[PDB]
Amino acid sequence: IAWNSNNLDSKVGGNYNYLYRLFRKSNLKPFERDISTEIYQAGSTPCNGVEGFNCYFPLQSYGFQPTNGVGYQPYRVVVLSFELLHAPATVCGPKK
Amino acid sequence: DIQMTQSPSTLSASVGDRVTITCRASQSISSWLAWYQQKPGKAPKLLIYDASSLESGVPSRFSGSGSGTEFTLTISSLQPDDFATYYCQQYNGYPWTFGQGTKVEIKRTVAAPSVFIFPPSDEQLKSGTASVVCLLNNFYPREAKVQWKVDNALQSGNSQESVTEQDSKDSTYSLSSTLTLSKADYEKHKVYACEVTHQGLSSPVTKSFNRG
Amino acid sequence: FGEVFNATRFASVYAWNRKRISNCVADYSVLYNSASFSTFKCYGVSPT
Amino acid sequence: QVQLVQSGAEVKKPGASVKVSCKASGYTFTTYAMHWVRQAPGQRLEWMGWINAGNGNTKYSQKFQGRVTITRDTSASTAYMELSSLRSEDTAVYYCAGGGGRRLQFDYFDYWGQGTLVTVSSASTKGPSVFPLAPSSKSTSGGTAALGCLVKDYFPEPVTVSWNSGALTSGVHTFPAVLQSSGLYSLSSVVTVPSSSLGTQTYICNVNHKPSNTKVDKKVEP
Repeated sequence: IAWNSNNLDSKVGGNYNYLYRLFRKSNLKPFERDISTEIYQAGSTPCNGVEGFNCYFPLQSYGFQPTNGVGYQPYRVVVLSFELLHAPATVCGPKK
Repeated sequence: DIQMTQSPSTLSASVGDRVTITCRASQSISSWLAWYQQKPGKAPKLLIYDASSLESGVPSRFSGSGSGTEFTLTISSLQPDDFATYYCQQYNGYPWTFGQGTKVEIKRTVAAPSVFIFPPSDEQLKSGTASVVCLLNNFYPREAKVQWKVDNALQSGNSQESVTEQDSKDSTYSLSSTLTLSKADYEKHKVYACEVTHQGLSSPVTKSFNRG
Repeated sequence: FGEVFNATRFASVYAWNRKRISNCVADYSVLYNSASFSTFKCYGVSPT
Repeated sequence: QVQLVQSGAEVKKPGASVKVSCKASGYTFTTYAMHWVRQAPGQRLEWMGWINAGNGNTKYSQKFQGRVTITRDTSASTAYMELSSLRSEDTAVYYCAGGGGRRLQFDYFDYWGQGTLVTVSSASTKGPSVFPLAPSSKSTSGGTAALGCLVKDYFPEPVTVSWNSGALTSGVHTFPAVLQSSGLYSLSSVVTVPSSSLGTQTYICNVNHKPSNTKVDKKVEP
């Protein structure tokens, strides 16, 4: 589920509460969060707690400004997961 | 910019009571607000954010309400711990402003002031400027009207008013009106008076003197 | 790649030299880690 | 509990530049939320800006466009700010805050520093002017009369005033300072005592001004 929502999320002139990763060493296995932030490296000449060349911070920001176009609006997204096990299903609707 | 005005500016209460506060926004807000408490001579407390939520560590009396434009703050019973101003803050959009300020006091009886006058000391008279003091003590509520009458004439601009801020147990108010002038003024005016009108008084009351 | 990085008479912003460089063996290792480029960045293609 | 502490009181001069600074005490550093605000003496709070204690982001206010800058030191994990091209209106109290801690960022002020005092003036340190405030028997109100110790033309705040070095505590009144057109500070302290022991006892004000190191006492003559 995804729906357009800037009337709630785009503080005028820009929202800065929303960050996402851009640089990570590995592609992300399915269904894991990776909260921790550190510094990235670029080829050789690596970094350690320092910033600049070959160095980056992983968390960018969204400038959610209402003046933006449709292509850059915020979207509130919620996803659901269902599965069939031997276990009693416990969440449905009929059950009589 | 996001406009913010709050009502009423000042309010009255007594211990063990409910006091309503309304924060007014000119323009539409989506539950984007926080309520702060401000003790004199202090760093601010937060206790409502998001126009509803009660943040931890606070007494359970506090409760926000409202959405859209009219926003309201609620407390059930009134502890002495509630005697301070209260500010509302929007965070719908950019540069984030604040409110005007909303204090409670301690309501009981309309104590009448005691009026006093102090003429200039000599040493002030050979400084080169003249200061005259009119004092009101233990009046209620802060609200008071003080004037200067020199040589049977009103005076403006040259007077300053300094009010103490309400006592913890005295629960009253005191005020000082200072009239300042230059020596050329002092001897060519020859009688002086300060007049105060107050709600507690039956009549406006004048006090006065001459050159010594 | 070194000629488009080192030139006594470097071009102007209205006089940029268009090159049709092709059929060669690029090698972006040292270009990436020369440890001297104040600004390396791009789009469409990941740096690695 | 997360705590914020910063520097002390601090007196500058128009045209100069000024640097205030606070150290943080955070259980986590999860894109901490250094976020400054201002307070002109007893009037609206008007907002300073926010640095990104996570990496480097420096979002500022419009009214202070182009003259205010902020950074932070990481291993000290303190945050600093300039404040430049100072002016008389600029006198205020300066607050560190932020500390979202749980979430990554907010826009509310949940961990405040307990405050910095900045005074923009053009004058210099000056000793306090002191006069007595002698009552008269004309105004014997209930056998009680007021009496005081005026301080004029001093700089800077504060001036601690007592009566007989703590011997008197009843009915004490110390009014707050006030600006004059000359750029100078003035205070009036008063107290009322029963008129019965007026001419039979001794009362002396004790005024204390550390920035000028002056200690002044003056017997009042009724």
